[PDB]
Amino acid sequence: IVTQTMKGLDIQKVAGTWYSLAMAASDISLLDAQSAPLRVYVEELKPTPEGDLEILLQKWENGECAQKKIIAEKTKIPAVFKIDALENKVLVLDTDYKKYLLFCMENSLACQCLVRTPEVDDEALEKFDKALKALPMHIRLSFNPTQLEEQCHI
Amino acid sequence: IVTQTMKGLDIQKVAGTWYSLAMAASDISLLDAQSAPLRVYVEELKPTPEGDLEILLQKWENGECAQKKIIAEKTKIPAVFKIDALENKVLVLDTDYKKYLLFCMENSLACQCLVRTPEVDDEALEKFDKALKALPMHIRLSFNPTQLEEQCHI
Ligand SMILES: CCCCCCCCCCO
Ligand SMILES: CCCCCCCCCCO
Repeated sequence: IVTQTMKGLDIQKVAGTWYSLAMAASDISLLDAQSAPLRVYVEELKPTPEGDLEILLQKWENGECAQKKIIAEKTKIPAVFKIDALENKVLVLDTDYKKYLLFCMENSLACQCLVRTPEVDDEALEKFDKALKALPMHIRLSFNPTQLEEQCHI
Repeated sequence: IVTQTMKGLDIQKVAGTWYSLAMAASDISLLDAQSAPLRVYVEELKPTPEGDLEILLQKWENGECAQKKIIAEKTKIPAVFKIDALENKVLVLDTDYKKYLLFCMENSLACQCLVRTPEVDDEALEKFDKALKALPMHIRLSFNPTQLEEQCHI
């Protein structure tokens, strides 16, 4: 579905701290509750030497804000990674490395606007909303700076 | 794919202790390593009053044997349940409640032979192998009684 990838992506430069400022999904039930399957809060990106992408995130599971480690394996396309499951692609749509990164995960579909700091970046949200115009989204969430500094954005 | 369901299933009677004696899958990578996506060890079945099925299992994630709680929501078919994800069906193929329960999960496909006790039940494995003859499986695992009494069947 997603036909926006970052040309010339350098995966090593996305390493470090990120905040899930905004999230959108094709299906309300993917994001509606704290325990919703794609309500995931990114903490850190850890690209490996071989160019895989380790993801540290937080996810509400069985009443607690749990820490999870995901590995997204590189493909022939620098901006596309695969997670192992009962087959889920991560696409990097756009990043400036310093401030924002837009990504989508698709099997049904969820996208996030990541930012380096706990601040509302109007420029990153404009770019996120433009990228979503092309996509069939039915739920969109954004978080305030107080929530961004809390586990699972409470 | 799976066209074997238990007629007349009483979900309340599957409550309590189970052991993942054998596992099979359509794809080697679904079961090959300890961290493989469908290498899940059932601990307990907890049907709810409303006829949902809570599952307690163990799964190897990031170097540890972790405890997980899954909820499989009932459908119009008593032997079929749905898990919420980026859409996975659990089918109960066959059970005698007292000794064995055969189930499959499908989106790609994994089936298990569950038994009430840490013993190799030749009758339950015969029934499991018969149920699999109809299915496109490419990996099959079974565990010994020592492994069945260990976390993640170490
Ligand atoms: C830009 C890289 C961030 C990807 C996060 C993918 C989260 C995986 C979803 C687990 O259900
Ligand atoms: C017979 C009921 C046992 C169903 C177990 C389903 C396990 C869910 C798989 C999570 O990845």
